Amino acid sequence: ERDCRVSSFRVKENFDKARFSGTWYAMAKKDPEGLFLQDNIVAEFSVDETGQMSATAKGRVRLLNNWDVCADMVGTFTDTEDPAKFKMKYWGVASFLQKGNDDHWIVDTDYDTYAVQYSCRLLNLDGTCADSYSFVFSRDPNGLPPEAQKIVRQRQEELCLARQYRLIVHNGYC
Ligand SMILES: CCCCCCCCCCCCCCCC(=O)O
Ligand SMILES: [Cl-]
Ligand SMILES: [Cl-]
Repeated sequence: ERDCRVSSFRVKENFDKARFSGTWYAMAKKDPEGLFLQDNIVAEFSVDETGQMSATAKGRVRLLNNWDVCADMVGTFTDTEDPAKFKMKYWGVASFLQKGNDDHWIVDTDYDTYAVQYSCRLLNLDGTCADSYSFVFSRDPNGLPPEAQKIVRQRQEELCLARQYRLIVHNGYC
């Protein structure tokens, strides 16, 4: 019944980059293929006088054969016609860390409590996403209040991802 075409997904109306700046703690993640960020994921968003949004991120990533490593990542956001949809160029402060360019959608936020992010890296031929990821962010590292949690669950369902998240632990690894 529900529409899982990426083109149907609502995003944050009149998204305000300035209000979004600051520290966001990842509480949950839906992983893409070949997942990168594992846990202890903390993002820091900024916007400059030109209105350009950028971010940094720390988090544990586990390179294969079980090598752990606290990644330090950088992202810069190119605006689109939709104020809540961006193109995010990202790289690590170390050369060997994953780089690339992903869609970055702010699906919903209230700026001071929760945020829901979404990226479709590759569409299916029917307009659904073949390879997606999504972060749920909290301003408080101890988690969302119940009212925000319930709003987020609804947004998760609207993205057709509600069954596919895992919790992100924070234990001072970094
Ligand atoms: C989407 C991260 C929130 C914004 C922080 C941008 C800092 C660069 C982010 C690198 C994350 C790109 C990899 C996400 C997919 C994954 O972790 O498996
Ligand atoms: Cl609930
Ligand atoms: Cl579920």
